Amino acid sequence: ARSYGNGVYCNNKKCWVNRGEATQSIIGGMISGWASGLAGM
Repeated sequence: ARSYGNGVYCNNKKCWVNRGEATQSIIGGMISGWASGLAGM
């Protein structure tokens, strides 16, 4: 269990790694999800 920010100890069932890095990443992890959400019905 943690609470250093918005996650750290994963979301709940999933498990993300390096938010900022991934975010700032060209690939865009977070974004990919946003688009995945909208596109994902």
